[PDB]
Amino acid sequence: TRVFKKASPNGKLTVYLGKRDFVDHIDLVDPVDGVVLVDPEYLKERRVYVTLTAAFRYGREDLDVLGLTFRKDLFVANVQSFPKKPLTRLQERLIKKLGEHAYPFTFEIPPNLPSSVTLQPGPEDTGKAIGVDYEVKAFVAENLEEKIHKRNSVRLVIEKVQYAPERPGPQPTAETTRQLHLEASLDKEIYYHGEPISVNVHVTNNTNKTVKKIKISVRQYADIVLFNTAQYKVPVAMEEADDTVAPSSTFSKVYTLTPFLANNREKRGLALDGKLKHEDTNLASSTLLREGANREILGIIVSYKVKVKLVVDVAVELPFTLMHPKPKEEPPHREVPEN
Amino acid sequence: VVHWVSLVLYCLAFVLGIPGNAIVIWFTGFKWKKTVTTLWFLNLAIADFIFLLFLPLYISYVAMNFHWPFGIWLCKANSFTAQLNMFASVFFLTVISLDHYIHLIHPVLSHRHRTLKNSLIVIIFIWLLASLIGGPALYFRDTVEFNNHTLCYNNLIRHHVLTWVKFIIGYLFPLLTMSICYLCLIFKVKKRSILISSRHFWTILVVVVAFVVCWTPYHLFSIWELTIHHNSYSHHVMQAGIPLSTGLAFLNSCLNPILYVLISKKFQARFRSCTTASSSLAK
Amino acid sequence: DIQMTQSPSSLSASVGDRVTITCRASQSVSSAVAWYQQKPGKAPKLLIYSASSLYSGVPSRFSGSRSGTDFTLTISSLQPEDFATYYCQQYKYVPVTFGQGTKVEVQLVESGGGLVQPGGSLRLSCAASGFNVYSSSIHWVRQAPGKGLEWVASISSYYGYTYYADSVKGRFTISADTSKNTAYLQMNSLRAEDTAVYYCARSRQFWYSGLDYWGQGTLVTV
Amino acid sequence: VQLQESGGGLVQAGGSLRLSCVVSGFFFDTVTMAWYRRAPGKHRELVASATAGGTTTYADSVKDRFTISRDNAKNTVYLQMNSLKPEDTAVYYCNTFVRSLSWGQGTQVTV
Amino acid sequence: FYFPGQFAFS
Repeated sequence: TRVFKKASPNGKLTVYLGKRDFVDHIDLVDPVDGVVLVDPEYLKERRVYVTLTAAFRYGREDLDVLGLTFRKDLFVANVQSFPKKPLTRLQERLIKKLGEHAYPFTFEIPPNLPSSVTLQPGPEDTGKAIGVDYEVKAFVAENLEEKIHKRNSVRLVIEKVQYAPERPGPQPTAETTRQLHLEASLDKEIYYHGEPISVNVHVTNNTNKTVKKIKISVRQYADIVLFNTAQYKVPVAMEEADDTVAPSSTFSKVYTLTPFLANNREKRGLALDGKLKHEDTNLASSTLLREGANREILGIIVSYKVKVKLVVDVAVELPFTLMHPKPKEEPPHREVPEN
Repeated sequence: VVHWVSLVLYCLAFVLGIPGNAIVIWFTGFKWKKTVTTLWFLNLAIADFIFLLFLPLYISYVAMNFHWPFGIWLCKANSFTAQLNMFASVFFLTVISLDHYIHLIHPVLSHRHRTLKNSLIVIIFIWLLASLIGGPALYFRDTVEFNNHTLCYNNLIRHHVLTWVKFIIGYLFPLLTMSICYLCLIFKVKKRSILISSRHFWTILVVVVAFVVCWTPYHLFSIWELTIHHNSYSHHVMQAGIPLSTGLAFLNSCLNPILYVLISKKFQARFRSCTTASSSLAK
Repeated sequence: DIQMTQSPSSLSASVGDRVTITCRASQSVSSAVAWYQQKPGKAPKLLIYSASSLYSGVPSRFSGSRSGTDFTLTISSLQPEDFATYYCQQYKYVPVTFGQGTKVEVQLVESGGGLVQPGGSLRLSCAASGFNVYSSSIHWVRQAPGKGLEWVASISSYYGYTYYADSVKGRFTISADTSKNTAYLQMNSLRAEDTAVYYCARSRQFWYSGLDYWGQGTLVTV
Repeated sequence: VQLQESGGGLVQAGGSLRLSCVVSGFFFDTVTMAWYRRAPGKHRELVASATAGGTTTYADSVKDRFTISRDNAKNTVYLQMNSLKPEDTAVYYCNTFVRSLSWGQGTQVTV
Repeated sequence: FYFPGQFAFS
């Protein structure tokens, strides 16, 4: 009930999709079902094609200075619907309701593709965002290469996301002895968006030097890899405390932090969740991948770590995941009480 | 011998440059938002403006007897203006090349020139440096009525060092950085892990070849004139011709507009000049 | 804006009857409709949070459906603990609107109230426990005596956004303190028709699904 | 986006209504503008196709019972009916065959 | 040898 349809500006070639969301499982993703509808005319001398592109828009001001389109494609698929596997339950309902001129199309995304993650349009940076943008492009063509116009096509956009696993992960911990014995831990590995993060800072100094200030920092690693690997640091929450521990003594505290977008609207390099239009979403969900490192895994990979530092500077880093739970009904993918 | 060809090249460059320079300045300064690359393009367009302002005067200067019939006219001002324009254009070309070499591996922050204040201070520094190099005109230039015609002519090691420094600024700065950045990115030389599109490849090659064929002949002719000077003579070597180098210079200054900005996004916008819903489904 | 209507204003039935409560929206909103049941003198309780999805906890006999803009709620059998007032509410746009009410025949504690007279000022505290301020959204909804629910103001701490109704813009301010985990509503220029019972409602910030938890009541008389 | 539907009324049996649909906006040009009907409590279903050229495809219960005409000059489409059964009671909507326009409030036809 | 001078826009 309540399928999503997008109609091209001319009165023909609309596209029906069951849901504008496709969870990315570790092994196999959900196939991109849907039915492209076309009027009886306008096709007798052509055929319909559906093309899915995993774009990598990464250019500011969306201007091609020297032919730099920035339109790097990570995966492209083609299907002919008006010349396979049996149709799922949803596709049969669309065929029955729409009529006999309801040509189905089905996609099968391979594993270890990056999820839909964008970067925050901070100062300047006018135009579109910087990140992976999946899209479904339905058009009529008979050569696979003839230039098609945006008017005679549907540029429906989809988003591929990943949700937190049911089984909680192992509790993270780290230590560092070099100058001072340090021990840190988190409450639980699985963290939902907006939930507080509690850390343990139980420490036992031994050196004559005494700590002056303590800082707990959370940063969001944007491991963007298109031509070379990157390990960008962008802080997302900070906690500076004046607490001090005397030499040959111990200090334990339960300082808590909470990452949110209210105070990070000006920072650059921050990665947000997948966006379909100019609305604002939350921080980018942590992306998890299977073993073997997936070779290079070209795309944007978001990982979260929390660190504790001493100012006198031994520091430790504790990874964790920041992911949404499995939704009950459906994500509307927009500010529900908008405007 | 080739004076007719040079005049034809002058006319073609002017005709293809005035509208091309006009369209880019208005489009960038009115429609598109101010970005560092857009400011580079607009500054290059302004350099083309003032560069071609004296081009109609250059028509009369390249007219009969390849001389300056406008008398004195304080032509120090417009000669310095033209040389300042050419220096500013080549400096904007090389800074665009450097910014493009920074453009690859885009997500990095690099030297943090994305701020508008840094772009404006760099532009004004470039203008001041080009005015410093383009400053000295009355120091050497004079005018005489020789062979029953007056000319704007320049006036022994001072001329040698002046031409040497002008050539080294016009070659080491633009051309060496173009070969370091453009050439050692397109031919897999130097770190070539960055893939390049076919359109990107072709347009970089066109930029490089146009720059070469338009500016290398002029610098080479200047160096040859400096070398053959102070020895032999001038009327035997017959250097009364060769305005083709300056014609190619004007061709480059009018071709860079259409090549740089009049592509991709601009092409579709100039040619030109639904909401997603839901539907029923029975259970 | 959107003006929300319910055709039956008073319904009378007996135990063991299938009744239909209909609701029509002025504009074509999506499935974003919530249904609330208010016992007399008690805070309303959410029943259906998407016009088709049953809230966790309510009996399975309650059901809802949509057709164009004809959101309806049906009860298979009226148990004796069902005679109350039902409100039809949409949350697709910032001025959320409630129905006129159909008569059938984690804790939040506020603090405040008392006679203030016109021109005064009160600060209503909403001591919220059990949920994080950043992971939830706080709304303030008042109920004039004998009338339907009305929306006043809301805050979303995660996004740093505040929304106010057109009738309380400027005069009313909303704030929330994270460390104390409370929501404060300070009112200025209290006029004649602000006499109402004020409820501090909390909804889930990420993917709003109706006002999950309500307050108790700190009625203010001017 | 105008979607002006008119020509509704109450008829005992076997009476034409002559519905009309007028749309303001993009011209019809070369698109197939169709007609849909929705019985009370049921879903929409196709009635007639009315392509740019003259080819009309009806339904199982509509074939040899209904007629359709299009007027391009006024950007409007009409339906002509005969021998209307009591089952015909439904709300008639007009929309492109591809279902690209917004579903406006149609007219009520009761038999 | 009367080249002293120039005939360009330099």
